[PDB]
Amino acid sequence: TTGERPFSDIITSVRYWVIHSITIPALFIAGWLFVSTGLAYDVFGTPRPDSYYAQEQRSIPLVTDRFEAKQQVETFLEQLK
Amino acid sequence: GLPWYRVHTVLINDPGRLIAAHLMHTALVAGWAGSMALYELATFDPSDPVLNPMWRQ
Amino acid sequence: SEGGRIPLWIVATVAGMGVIVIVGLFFYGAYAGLGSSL
Amino acid sequence: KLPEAYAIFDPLVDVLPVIPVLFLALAFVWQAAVGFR
Amino acid sequence: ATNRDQESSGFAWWAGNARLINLSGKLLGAHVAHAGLIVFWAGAMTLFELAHFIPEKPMYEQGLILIPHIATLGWGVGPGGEVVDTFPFFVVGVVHLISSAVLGFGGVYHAIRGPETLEEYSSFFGYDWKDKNKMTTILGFHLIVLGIGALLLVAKAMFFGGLYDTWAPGGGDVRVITNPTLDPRVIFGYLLKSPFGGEGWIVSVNNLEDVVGGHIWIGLICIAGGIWHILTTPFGWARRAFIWSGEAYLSYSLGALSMMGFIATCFVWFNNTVYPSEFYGPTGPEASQAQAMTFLIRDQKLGANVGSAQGPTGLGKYLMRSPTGEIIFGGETMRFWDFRGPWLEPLRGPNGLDLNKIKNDIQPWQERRAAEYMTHAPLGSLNSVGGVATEINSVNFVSPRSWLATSHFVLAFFFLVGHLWHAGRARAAAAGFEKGIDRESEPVLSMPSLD
Amino acid sequence: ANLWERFCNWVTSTDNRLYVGWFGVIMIPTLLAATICFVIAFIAAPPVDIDGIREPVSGSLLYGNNIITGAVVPSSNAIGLHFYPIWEAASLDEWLYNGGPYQLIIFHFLLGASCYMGRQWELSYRLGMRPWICVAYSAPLASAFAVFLIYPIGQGSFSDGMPLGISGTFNFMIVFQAEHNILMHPFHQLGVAGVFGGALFCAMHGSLVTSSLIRETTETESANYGYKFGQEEETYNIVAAHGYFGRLIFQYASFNNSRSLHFFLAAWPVVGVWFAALGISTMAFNLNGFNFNHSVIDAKGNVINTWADIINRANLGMEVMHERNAHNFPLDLA
Amino acid sequence: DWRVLVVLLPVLLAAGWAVRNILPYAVKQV
Amino acid sequence: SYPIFTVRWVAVHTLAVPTIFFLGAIAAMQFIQR
Amino acid sequence: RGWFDILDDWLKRDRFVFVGWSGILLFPCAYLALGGWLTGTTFVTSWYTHGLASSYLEGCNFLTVAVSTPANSMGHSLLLLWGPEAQGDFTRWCQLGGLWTFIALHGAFGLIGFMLRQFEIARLVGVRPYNAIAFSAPIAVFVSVFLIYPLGQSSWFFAPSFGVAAIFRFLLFFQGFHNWTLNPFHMMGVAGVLGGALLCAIHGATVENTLFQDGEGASTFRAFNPTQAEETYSMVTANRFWSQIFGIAFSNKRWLHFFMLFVPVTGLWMSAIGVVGLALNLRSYDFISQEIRAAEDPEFETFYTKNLLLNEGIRAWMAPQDQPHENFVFPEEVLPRGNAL
Ligand code: CLA
Ligand code: CLA
Ligand code: CLA
Ligand code: CLA
Ligand code: CLA
Ligand SMILES: CC1=C(/C=C/C(C)=C/C=C/C(C)=C/C=C/C=C(C)/C=C/C=C(C)/C=C/C2=C(C)CCCC2(C)C)C(C)(C)CCC1
Ligand SMILES: CC1=C(/C=C/C(C)=C/C=C/C(C)=C/C=C/C=C(C)/C=C/C=C(C)/C=C/C2=C(C)CCCC2(C)C)C(C)(C)CCC1
Ligand SMILES: CC1=C(/C=C/C(C)=C/C=C/C(C)=C/C=C/C=C(C)/C=C/C=C(C)/C=C/C2=C(C)CCCC2(C)C)C(C)(C)CCC1
Ligand SMILES: CC1=C(/C=C/C(C)=C/C=C/C(C)=C/C=C/C=C(C)/C=C/C=C(C)/C=C/C2=C(C)CCCC2(C)C)C(C)(C)CCC1
Ligand code: OEX
Ligand SMILES: [Ca+2]
Ligand SMILES: [Ca+2]
Ligand SMILES: [Cl-]
Ligand SMILES: [Cl-]
Ligand SMILES: [Fe+2]
Ligand SMILES: [Mg+2]
Repeated sequence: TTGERPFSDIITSVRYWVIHSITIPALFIAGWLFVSTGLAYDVFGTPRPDSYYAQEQRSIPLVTDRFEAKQQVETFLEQLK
Repeated sequence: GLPWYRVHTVLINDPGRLIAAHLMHTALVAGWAGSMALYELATFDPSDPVLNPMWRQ
Repeated sequence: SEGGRIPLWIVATVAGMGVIVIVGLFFYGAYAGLGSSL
Repeated sequence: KLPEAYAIFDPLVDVLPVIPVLFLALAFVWQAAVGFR
Repeated sequence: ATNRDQESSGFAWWAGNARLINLSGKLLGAHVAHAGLIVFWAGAMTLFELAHFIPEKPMYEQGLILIPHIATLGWGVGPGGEVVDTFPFFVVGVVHLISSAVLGFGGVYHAIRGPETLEEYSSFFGYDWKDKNKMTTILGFHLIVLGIGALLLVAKAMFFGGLYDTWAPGGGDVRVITNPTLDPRVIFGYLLKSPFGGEGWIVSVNNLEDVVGGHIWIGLICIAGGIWHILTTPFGWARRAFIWSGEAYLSYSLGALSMMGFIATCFVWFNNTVYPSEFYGPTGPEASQAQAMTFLIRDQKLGANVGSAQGPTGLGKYLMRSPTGEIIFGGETMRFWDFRGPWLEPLRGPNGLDLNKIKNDIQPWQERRAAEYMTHAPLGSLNSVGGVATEINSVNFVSPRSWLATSHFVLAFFFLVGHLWHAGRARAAAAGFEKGIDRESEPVLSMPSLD
Repeated sequence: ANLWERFCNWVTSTDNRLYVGWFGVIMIPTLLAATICFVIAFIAAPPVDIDGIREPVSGSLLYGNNIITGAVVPSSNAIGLHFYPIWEAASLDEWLYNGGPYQLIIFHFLLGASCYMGRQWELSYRLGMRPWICVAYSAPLASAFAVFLIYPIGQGSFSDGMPLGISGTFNFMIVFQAEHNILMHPFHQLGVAGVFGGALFCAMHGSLVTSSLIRETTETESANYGYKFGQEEETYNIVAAHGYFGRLIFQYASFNNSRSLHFFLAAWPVVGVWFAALGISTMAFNLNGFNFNHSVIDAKGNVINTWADIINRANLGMEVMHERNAHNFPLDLA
Repeated sequence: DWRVLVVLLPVLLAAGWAVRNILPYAVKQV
Repeated sequence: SYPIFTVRWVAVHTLAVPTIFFLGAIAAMQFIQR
Repeated sequence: RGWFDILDDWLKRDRFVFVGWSGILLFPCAYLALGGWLTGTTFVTSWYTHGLASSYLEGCNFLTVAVSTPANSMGHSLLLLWGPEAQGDFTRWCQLGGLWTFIALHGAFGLIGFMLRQFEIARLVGVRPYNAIAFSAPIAVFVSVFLIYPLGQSSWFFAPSFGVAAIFRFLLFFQGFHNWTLNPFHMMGVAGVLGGALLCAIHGATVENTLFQDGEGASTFRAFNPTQAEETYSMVTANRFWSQIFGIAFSNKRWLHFFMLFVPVTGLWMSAIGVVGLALNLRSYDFISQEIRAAEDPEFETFYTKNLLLNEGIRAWMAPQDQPHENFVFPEEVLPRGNAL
């Protein structure tokens, strides 16, 4: 052994489950809402199903300039009106 | 005895002979340089640096 | 609280069933909504 | 489809074929309960 | 709790069922309960299929494997294999499901409540693995039972409706078998055919008379052998040749089951008589051929002379010769010229595909059938996307022929592995070194050096 | 003792430099025949019409190949799954044109190797060993069966069996990818985990044991001389190696049981390769890799490509190019 | 942004809860 | 007799916390429609 | 015993997870590479770099998610969050493929950290550092494939993208464009990996089947004691068995295990060398004699020429979607195709 309490002990303790029957669902719900609120989309810049193309466009908004790449992506985004 | 991949370890505590082996290595490398330059000279065509420079040859 | 109260076999069973439920959900999602090809 | 009268049991019927697999899983629960002696 | 931990049994939990080896009552329980599992799956899976069943779609568009088995026996279908009544399916499913309750009941009883060993209870039901007599007697019983089963297939075929016959004159249909093939020349003739192309061993059976007659032969043979093993005990040569122990017997049966699994794989993959393509979909050969036929028909309608059309390779684009001269379909399907099916045979003459028959006699139903079979070839993805591996999602289809063939190859294989495992172990244990080498009696140490 | 008894005793003798045995009785002639025919064919066989379209492919050294390009070429698509022994040909010249050597070699080899497995069982028995080395060998053998026998049966022709050669092997893999998307098949993936994993664990075991070798030698000699064949004492400190690995990850991720450990070392690659073989064997019946072609779709219905769709493009290249004169109709159905 | 509060309110309530429940043993440890 | 907040505790939670959050997210994703 | 030595004391405490000086490099980098990959494959797109969906959020599954390489226009930019491309914007950074370089770089320093860990622990426990040494092969593979290879090419774009399907595409690209299977260094890698798997299998199976009976159990695992001095299986019986089966057999245990180290490690190193070649397009693509013969003689066919036709198909059919920065438009009529297909 190396001093820490056995996991067998911890995960079968009543206290562990009093704590984690709160903390685990809380997290799960936090992640759930992170998606369902739409926040994920905006944090990582990921297209929603209606934001990949404008209505009649069919050209991928591929980044083509290294240093003004950012302004390129911003332009691609504005192009969705 | 020493395994084949260890024969050179005999130089570890013999500074003189280690220097000798390094001298031999350096001789071989210099000899390579000279030889290689001679071969290139015996094959290099200097007549057209424009469309037949050294890197084409 | 004291360790050993909840039997390890129940914990393993519950945990297992939970794993089966969440992966079940994901395989359901292969046929529904995004990624479903429909 | 099933005869109309048994329509009520359609969800049950959807689940039944997987019941055999449960037995395999049960063998393990059982073993866990006797500590894999 | 007798023999239910490693210290007492010798066996770890993961080899736990090996604790049942000389506990005949509990082992009886495991077996009856397992039988219950099997019958349970049969019934439940049947009712599931029936619930998911649309009678005007082909079965093979609907992931069915058991309803096709029932339909092949003539139950529930009419001409062309059209579903005319689902009720027999329902009956088959329900009755299997009800029976599985009985079997599970007896299983659980013998398993955890009944006598753990049977020998002190009944000298009839008790048994010693080493008792060659009793072993051959139980074997005998079960051979009689099997023979009875095969005879039940015969009885269905001859006296209770008949079987579905894809080769029935005028179109596939349920037909009563009135003149089964009883000639041993034919029946065992099948057994002595090459398993190779154009021959196909027993997989080549292509008419219901040979099937019914074959099952008559098998029924008699099995009942006979069963009685014979009841009344006899193994001979000297047999005694010397075999390992006589539970694990040995298990190993023999595992070898046999492996063999049967491979056979069933080839059967469902090639044979379209006991696996009518109406129910199981076209075989691979069948569908490839069907494509050739389809385009011969298209192009000939457009005015092409298919007999004389020369393909890019110099071989005919539509028609060419087999290595023995027969006229056969061209392109890659040249490999499949051993294919035979009721929709193509009207175009076949003594020299193979008949060019006059091809020019004049192709009926619309043949075109239809070839288009269907061509567009339901047994190709598809693991997530049941129908078509070649490069096809886009759209068609939800994987042929039952693929499902059955692949599943049973896997099972046959792992069962061969199991046979090597338990055979090797049975040998070692019977010889007494399954647990390892005696340090004080290492045999190699008593042997002369190799060099 | 009679002559047959003597003969049996020699056959099963634990003292022959190479064990013969009863499996050996079948193994030795079949493997010799397959070997000899393979060497001669590889050196001197004429071009073979593999795809039955009168387009002979040259496999041997004398006919324009090197070690890398050369092969014994599979029998003709016209033959299909027909048995094509030498005596079925009108002449050796025909036999050779149609790729008879291939069938002779793979049949003799498959029989011979199956017997090699059986022979591993047999010797293990004669020597008083436990019997399952042959079960380990069942995995590479099953693989061989998959690519030489089962896939041809499924596809209805030995012309689609694996070629006996290096580049031919690659041909087989590429066409297999094209027609089955084998990369996206979980059994091939398990097979990869089997061989990557086996490689990993081989290096790991080797390095741990080597790392904990007990000092028995000087620096001027090989550490190997510290072990003597047959010595009863273990030659490495397994407690030390376990202390190391256990601390490298955590304790309960390490094996303290050498038997358990070696059993793992056997089971992981063997099971993985079993799944590789079952993969080839089930793709033999066209149950293919996962198809997620056009699986992601935007709100209008535009296809949004994933890496799966790029894979599919590559597969298309292979599909349209392979066997460029053999297809007359739009669907490649075998 | 309200969605960050809505989403990370479960997390901070979990942490607050467990801090409340483990506080005496944590103080005893520290 | 036993400590609660060890190095092991940390490691365990740096892995376990984000995992449960992520699985909540992915769960949610299963009901997204185009 | 000043601050440095006290710190050393704490770093080397025998706890459930050993930390060590090497832990300081290893844990943050390993954690950030794993986190980067999970973050990316759960939430991040590849629309703006590849025109691909690559995350769970977009509907991909475990087989098809990936953290994709940056756009070819990025070149070999470190693509730091604070760099001139993202300029501190986390979202744009994700959209430009910052996660790829994040994962590749933190991953590389993580592998460094891990091998340092192998050294440190081996030195603490008093064993020879052959595990670290063996781990140099994983390092060579990672550095050659994820760093050197794209650094030789136009940009990070042509590095492998971190994902299952993505890796598959990497394989297929290397076949089509490099004829990588024809490369003798790849071939040696294959020999090393398969020979490694074989050695794993055969050694494990052999030990398990030449065990001494050291207990009464029919399940024979408990009949071993980690402290026992005796060999648990018979090397002599094993030797005779393989000698009679295969002709040759191991007789030296130390050599056996060294060999087990040597085969896969060497193999992976050769594969690495080959990939370093492929970085410059220095391929083993053709056999010149083959091409001269086949170009002059339209009846000369081998599996070598067959596979090149396959490659040509791969190139033409995958290039336009796989290489979008090139704006390839290949009209139908120029696509290479066999009859009918
Ligand atoms: C088809 C699969 C199958 C079957 C039929 C069996 C059967 C058996 N096992 Mg095996 N076993 C299996 C798979 C199976 N096993 C698997 C997968 C493992 C690995 C986990 C094992 C590991 C194992 C070990 C280590 C041992 C056994 C033992 C046994 C025997 C006694 C069990 C007992 O008395 O426990 C008592 C169990 C209970 C009291 C709980 C209730 C169990 C019942 C059967 C549940 C019934 C459920 C069912 C739905 C009820 C329907 C009723 C309805 C008809 C009215 C029994 C014959 C033991 C043995 O051999 O003893 C001699 C033993 O030691 N098994
Ligand atoms: C009629 C078929 C049959 C029967 C009655 C037996 C019976 C036996 N086997 Mg054998 N065996 C068989 C086929 C069979 N085997 C096959 C086909 C193989 C090849 C895999 C083996 C390989 C094998 C080995 C290596 C060993 C045995 C052993 C045994 C003995 C103990 C078994 C046990 O308790 O496992 C308990 C059950 C388990 C631990 C569960 C197994 C879990 C499997 C692998 C999961 C399979 C996945 C499933 C099919 C699908 C996924 C479902 C999931 C998602 C829920 C027992 C006599 C042991 C022995 O030697 O006894 C002397 C032993 O060591 N068998
Ligand atoms: C299938 C194999 C099988 C075998 C070999 C046995 C053997 C035994 N059982 Mg068990 N049992 C079984 C299955 C089996 N049973 C099933 C399926 C059930 C659920 C009904 C039971 C429920 C059960 C109970 C409650 C008891 C037994 C008892 C016994 C013992 C006394 C038998 C006797 O004298 O009956 C005499 C035989 C008859 C009176 C004639 C039987 C008529 C049969 C059933 C007609 C059908 C025949 C036909 C072939 C069935 C086909 C089924 C197939 C389609 C699936 C004997 C060891 C007794 C025991 O163990 O005492 C300690 C006992 O109390 N059994
Ligand atoms: C469940 C099926 C079954 C099983 C397991 C047995 C088992 C046995 N039988 Mg029995 N038998 C059976 C059904 C069965 N029988 C039936 C249905 C009949 C009526 C036909 C018989 C008639 C019978 C007789 C007359 C005798 C036996 C005997 C025996 C014993 C030794 C047999 C032997 O060594 O086989 C191994 C087989 C051989 C050694 C034969 C030659 C081996 C070659 C190489 C076989 C090659 C076949 C090939 C692989 C198959 C491919 C297909 C082929 C048709 C081309 C053994 C206990 C003998 C005995 O001892 O009785 C007390 C005996 O004299 N049986
Ligand atoms: C004889 C075996 C067999 C065959 C050929 C089929 C075939 C089919 N089933 Mg059925 N079914 C079976 C057994 C079988 N099933 C069993 C045992 C169950 C209970 C779980 C079911 C319950 C069931 C349901 C509820 C449904 C089907 C459906 C289907 C159809 C679609 C299949 C599919 O998409 O699978 C997907 C493929 C997989 C899930 C891959 C499984 C891979 C396995 C786990 C690998 C196992 C390897 C080995 C055994 C492990 C050993 C370990 C080793 C170390 C020894 C197809 C016709 C569907 C249908 O369309 O009905 C109309 C459907 O809805 N089946
Ligand atoms: C004595 C004398 C002299 C002389 C000298 C001389 C004459 C010298 C020479 C020298 C030389 C002349 C040298 C040379 C050398 C060389 C070398 C050293 C080389 C090496 C090589 C290598 C090593 C290679 C390798 C390889 C290969 C082969 C393949 C590919 C890969 C590689 C690249 C790796 C004089 C008079 C002057 C003076 C004094 C006296
Ligand atoms: C021994 C053992 C075991 C096993 C067991 C088993 C395997 C059992 C089985 C059992 C069984 C095998 C059971 C069965 C049951 C069944 C039932 C109970 C059923 C019922 C049915 C019903 C109720 C029906 C109904 C209906 C109708 C009638 C109509 C239609 C619809 C419906 C469906 C509704 C284990 C492993 C656990 C472990 C321990 C030992
Ligand atoms: C139903 C049917 C049929 C028929 C069938 C039959 C008639 C069958 C028979 C079958 C038979 C008749 C079988 C047999 C088999 C046999 C076997 C499979 C054997 C085995 C053997 C063994 C295994 C042995 C071994 C050994 C050796 C070799 C040496 C010494 C040692 C020992 C003894 C181990 C047909 C097709 C017409 C049609 C369809 C339906
Ligand atoms: C990137 C980045 C970062 C980081 C972040 C992190 C660190 C994250 C982490 C994250 C994480 C850490 C996540 C996790 C997740 C997890 C998951 C999502 C899982 C899942 C699982 C599953 C799904 C399972 C499955 C399975 C298996 C595997 C086998 C067995 C069976 C089963 C099926 C159950 C920072 C801020 C620095 C900066 C910026 C960038
Ligand atoms: O032969 Mn060799 O490769 Ca099996 O798919 Mn069909 O055929 Mn041919 O094409 Mn694709
Ligand atoms: Ca008897
Ligand atoms: Ca919408
Ligand atoms: Cl064609
Ligand atoms: Cl090709
Ligand atoms: Fe070892
Ligand atoms: Mg979805």
